[PDB]
Amino acid sequence: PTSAYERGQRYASRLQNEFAGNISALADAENISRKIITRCINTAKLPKSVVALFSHPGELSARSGDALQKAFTDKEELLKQQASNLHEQKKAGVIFEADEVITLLTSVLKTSSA
Amino acid sequence: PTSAYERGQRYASRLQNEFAGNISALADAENISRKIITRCINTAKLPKSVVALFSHPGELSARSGDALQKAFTDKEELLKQQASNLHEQKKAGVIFEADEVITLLTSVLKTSSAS
DNA sequence: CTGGGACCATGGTCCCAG
DNA sequence: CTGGGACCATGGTCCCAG
Repeated sequence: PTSAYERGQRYASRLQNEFAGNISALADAENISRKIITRCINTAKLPKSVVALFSHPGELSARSGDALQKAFTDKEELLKQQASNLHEQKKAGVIFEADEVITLLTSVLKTSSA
Repeated sequence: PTSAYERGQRYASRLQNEFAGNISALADAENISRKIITRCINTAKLPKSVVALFSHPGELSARSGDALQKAFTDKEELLKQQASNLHEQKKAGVIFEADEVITLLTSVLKTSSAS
């Protein structure tokens, strides 16, 4: 298939041009729940580097991207920085995968694992 | 004695104006190794949010402050985050001393979180 | 000039063993 | 109780290589 990120970028544009920022419209157009369009679009709002943490962009779920996007709203810098962190780690041969990535990214905001 | 952090702010200024940014010049002036000036100054670069995690700024060594600074270079936000996270642990009465603080702060950069 | 690596003695702390 | 050995991070200093 095509990753959420991809789907997201596409939706986002049709949203902006073809439908003047009206979700419902785009949703009807694509014939799919509004939520989906939301999840994908928010996923595409994620910094390139974060997507880069995954072997294939398709490994970032519409659902996790969305969750991620929201969790880091007004914290893009933080996200970016913590991302390069994880990049440097796998640059050092460390190997995490999908589910582990999104969890690592998030740990930062949590007093818990932090 | 005065804290590395403090010393750092002093060295820092003297550097910018009084010596056109020549560590060597400053060093000779203060009659001390260059490295010391370096270390303290980098310590002073740390977010006041971090110095706060310590009972007294003197608890933060020139040495560790320096290491901390180099470690979080280009990652000041991340640092600040971890800082606040820690601020809460103690907000909740939790307590750790000097050494632990620096380890916890730095921990975010290591993989031991799961390995 | 500058940062980094190698070193150094110190204050200080643990803990083992008489 | 007491001394001593094993450690420790620190402030510092040298000196090499960009």
